[PDB]
Amino acid sequence: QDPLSCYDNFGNRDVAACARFIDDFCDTLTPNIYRPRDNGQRCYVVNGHKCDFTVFNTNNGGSPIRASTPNCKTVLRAAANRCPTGGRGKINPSAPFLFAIDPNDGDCSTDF
Amino acid sequence: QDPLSCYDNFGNRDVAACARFIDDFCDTLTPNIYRPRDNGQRCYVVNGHKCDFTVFNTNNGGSPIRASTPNCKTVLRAAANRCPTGGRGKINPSAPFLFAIDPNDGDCSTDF
Repeated sequence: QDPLSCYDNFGNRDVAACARFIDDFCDTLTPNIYRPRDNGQRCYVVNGHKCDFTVFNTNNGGSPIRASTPNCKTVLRAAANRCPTGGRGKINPSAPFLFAIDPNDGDCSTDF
Repeated sequence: QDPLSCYDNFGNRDVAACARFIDDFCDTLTPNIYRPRDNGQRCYVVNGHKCDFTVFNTNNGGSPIRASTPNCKTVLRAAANRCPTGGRGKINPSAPFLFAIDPNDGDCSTDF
């Protein structure tokens, strides 16, 4: 977990309710192959709000690649333990994938 | 493909550039088990815009379930063929999953 950055302190929702979904998100979305600058996401409903998870290939070019399941868990657990309103990061500075865990208002039915 | 509804969103791009991702999206995200009211999404870069795909469990309750891979493809191909700016639908009005294909401006790095 380096870099590891927290979202700001203005959010209304706590990340602790989202930690329960880290394993499911990492297990299901990391085996996919992602093109450079593409992402995969999942949305989970909890406590009248939602938890938005992202895996993002930060590479600008090169081959489409799959992500690391254990690295996803290490990063997102660190974010959940260190960032009360959620956060994002990579396993190490050179790693291609960024992972994010984001508690948000709303639900998983909107914007499509 | 009923309902099958085209988007009206101002400035949407042409869905034709996004059709290439239908099989990848459906193959990768439909086998996951989704709780009622949860979703999975992918964002794909193309032609300086992006393509936002969604699979959404419309059920309010009941056991968490995976989605149909062929139905995902049938619905999204119908959207790509009938809706120049993309759209959304289900295989039939009672089916649990809604699938969407949304060609629109931006990139896959926003909001996380």
